[PDB]
Amino acid sequence: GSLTEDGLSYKEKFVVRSYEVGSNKTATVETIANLLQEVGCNHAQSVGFSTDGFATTTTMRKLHLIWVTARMHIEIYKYPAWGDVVEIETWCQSEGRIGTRRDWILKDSVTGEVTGRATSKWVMMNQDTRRLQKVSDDVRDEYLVFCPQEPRLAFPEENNRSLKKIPKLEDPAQYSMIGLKPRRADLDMNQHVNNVTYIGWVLESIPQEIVDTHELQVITLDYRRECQQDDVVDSLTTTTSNDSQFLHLLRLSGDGQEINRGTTLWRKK
Amino acid sequence: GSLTEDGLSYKEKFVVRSYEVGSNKTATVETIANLLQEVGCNHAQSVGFSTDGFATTTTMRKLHLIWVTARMHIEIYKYPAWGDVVEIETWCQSEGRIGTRRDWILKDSVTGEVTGRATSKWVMMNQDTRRLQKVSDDVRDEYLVFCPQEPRLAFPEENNRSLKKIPKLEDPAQYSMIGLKPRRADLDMNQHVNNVTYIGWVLESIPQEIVDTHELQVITLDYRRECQQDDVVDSLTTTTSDSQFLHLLRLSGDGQEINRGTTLWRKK
Ligand SMILES: NNC(=O)c1ccc(O)cc1
Ligand SMILES: NNC(=O)c1ccc(O)cc1
Repeated sequence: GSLTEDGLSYKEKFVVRSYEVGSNKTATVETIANLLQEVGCNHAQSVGFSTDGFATTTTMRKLHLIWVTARMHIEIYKYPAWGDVVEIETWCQSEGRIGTRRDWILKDSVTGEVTGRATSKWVMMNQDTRRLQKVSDDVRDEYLVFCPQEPRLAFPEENNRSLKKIPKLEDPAQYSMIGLKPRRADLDMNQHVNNVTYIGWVLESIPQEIVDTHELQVITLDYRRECQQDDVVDSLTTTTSNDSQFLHLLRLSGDGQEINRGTTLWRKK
Repeated sequence: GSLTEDGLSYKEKFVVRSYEVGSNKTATVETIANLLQEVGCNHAQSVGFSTDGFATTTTMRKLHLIWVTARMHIEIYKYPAWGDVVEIETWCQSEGRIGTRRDWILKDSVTGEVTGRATSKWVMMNQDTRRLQKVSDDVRDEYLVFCPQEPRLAFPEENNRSLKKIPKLEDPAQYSMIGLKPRRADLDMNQHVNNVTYIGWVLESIPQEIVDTHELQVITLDYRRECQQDDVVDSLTTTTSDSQFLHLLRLSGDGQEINRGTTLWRKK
């Protein structure tokens, strides 16, 4: 992997592995989401960030502040086949005092064709109290030197699906998968549930018949609260619609506290 | 990745990823087991095998015969850190009419030092009936051309750990993790539970205090029956001692055994 010529974006190639693919011998959306996370990490390391925290500046480490994902939005036109090389380009942008955005473009390394794109919204939070906060001028100044100054968006369109508000699924859900719990492989290097695990859990309540006859085109996921290593989750799904659309909700099995909400768009194969 | 000069083994380098590491920022044993599986696949592809079955020769495809893992044995001296390059060499050997063996050697690409080793036993099974009855004659001649003729073993020592019989854990277990179920990410390209998932499930019943203060050195796992996509598994563990443990995975309902194993851990 490497920073581009101007040092404002980062590119990395990956060979799709045998265990990374589903029934059609192409990479799963969870494999894609792990690769986006990996290229994000390699970009932060290349521009000087420490191994103590992801994209945490010197002032953030001094204040015990971290970046946390608020939303992930991925659109795939073609999933790379087993053995294929996919090239991913990533970059960051400041969004005033709201937080930061990380965008990605996925390409077929042989044809140069764009096969997918993704965007994510990150908010600042105190690591100890879990209280969200706006980005201070000192922090904004320390990371602006690594971001393009003019806007560069993966999703430019005037009213695009990446910024649409997601409603809360009402009981009863059409489909559900109950009692989902993380194992040690679902945790990251800090013993927190990996953000990609939540995508897998959302998709668990999609019926097998949709999975077998449709291709997942778009997934938008809002992150509200964390699943702890000892928590149990229920995944709920209701059809909202050639194309199939679904509304999703992940909540704690006991009290029913929301942890995530999302939408998926699928097209017939 | 590439076949070596003689074409009797295969080597491949991997850069350890951020999501592949645990709390000490080194690769998990499940990441290692996935890499062993990946280098095994790339080796089979490089010597001419097709994409519809792992190491299935022409006669095997005609008879609906597949290779299935009977046992996996892994020993790690040092887990590679996040960002490090690990080089893995793999090769296969025929074991008469019993089945086949696949061995691996893991090395630090910078120092050339051996950091781990693994060995696995594979048996033939009819894919439709699930009957183990495995033969040799035509099949053994079709794959012998890709194996070293003289024995080459990752675990040479006579009466070593990789070939030791594992007893069945007796109730009550000291520790347990109940109601484990696979999700779609646990399945392979054929909608079967990935062999590495079983390693994760075995390790789930090891207490967090052992995981936090010890390093996993050795794991030996016997595969007896598969967990289906709609099955539920209970993971049981009892200390038999360095710390040593005896393991059992069984279906949550009837208690049918799916796996048995042992782990050896050293204090950090
Ligand atoms: N592209 N589809 C996928 O990767 C997918 C992943 C997990 C599911 O439970 C369903 C679908
Ligand atoms: N080296 N340790 C490991 O990779 C490990 C993996 C999963 C566990 O539940 C416990 C330990």
